[PDB]
Amino acid sequence: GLFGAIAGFIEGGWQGMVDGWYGYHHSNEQGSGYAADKESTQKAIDGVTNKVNSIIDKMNTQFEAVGREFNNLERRIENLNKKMEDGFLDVWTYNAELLVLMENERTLDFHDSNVKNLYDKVRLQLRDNAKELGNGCFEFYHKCDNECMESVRNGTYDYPQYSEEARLKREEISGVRSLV
Amino acid sequence: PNDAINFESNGNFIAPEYAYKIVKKGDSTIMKSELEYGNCNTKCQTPM
Ligand SMILES: *[C@@H]1O[C@H](CO)[C@@H](O[C@@H]2O[C@H](CO)[C@@H](O[C@@H]3O[C@H](CO)[C@@H](O)[C@H](O)[C@@H]3O)[C@H](O)[C@H]2NC(C)=O)[C@H](O)[C@H]1NC(C)=O
Repeated sequence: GLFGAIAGFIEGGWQGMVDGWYGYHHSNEQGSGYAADKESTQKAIDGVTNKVNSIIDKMNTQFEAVGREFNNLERRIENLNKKMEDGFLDVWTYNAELLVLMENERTLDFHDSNVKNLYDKVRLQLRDNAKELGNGCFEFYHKCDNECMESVRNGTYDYPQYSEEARLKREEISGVRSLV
Repeated sequence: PNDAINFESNGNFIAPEYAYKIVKKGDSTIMKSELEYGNCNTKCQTPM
């Protein structure tokens, strides 16, 4: 969409992810499998929920309605009465229809950042310890087990810890060693 | 209240026996449906 994640570089959603709206899949010597980022799926829901509750709270002071009755020779003030209600119900319909259509467009392009910005957090933590592969996905220079995945997932990876593991690899897939 | 109302006529006069005390005053409408009662209870009513 706007932010270019959903229906963007991350081509299509995973059906295998059921626990939540956004998450990580991994692969390593032991593991392989999905795991939703509940804490930020959770933050997203707090939003979309507030949004519904905001609209209900705007629609209790609409234009109200109770009834009135007219003589046969007052026909044209009957009309005026009718143009009125039918003016006001033309106007709250538009406001409803348009509010939904707009807040729908924003809600969809909200999810499209939720996902971009999740991708950017993983990125900023892992720097040149991992190779950004470009289809939504990173592969590591240092091997990184299930206990290290959580650390990425819960956002407390530790760059300096795997630095020389990683840069031994970078150093050699640069074939700079190939000179001896 | 405390107002008198004095009639006087020498013909063609249909007089009251009964009048009507406004006891409870509030909210309602003269709703214009053709359905008869269905023994339910709501908080929202519409002619359909
Ligand atoms: C229908 O009946 C009512 C109730 O009895 C009558 O109202 C009362 O009329 C008397 C006088 O006849 C009022 O007294 C007046 O009080 C003022 C000020 O306190 C005083 O200066 C006057 O000299 C006089 O006596 C009394 O207040 C009034 N009752 C109330 C509470 O409204 C009434 O006369 C009858 N309806 C009519 C006027 O056609």
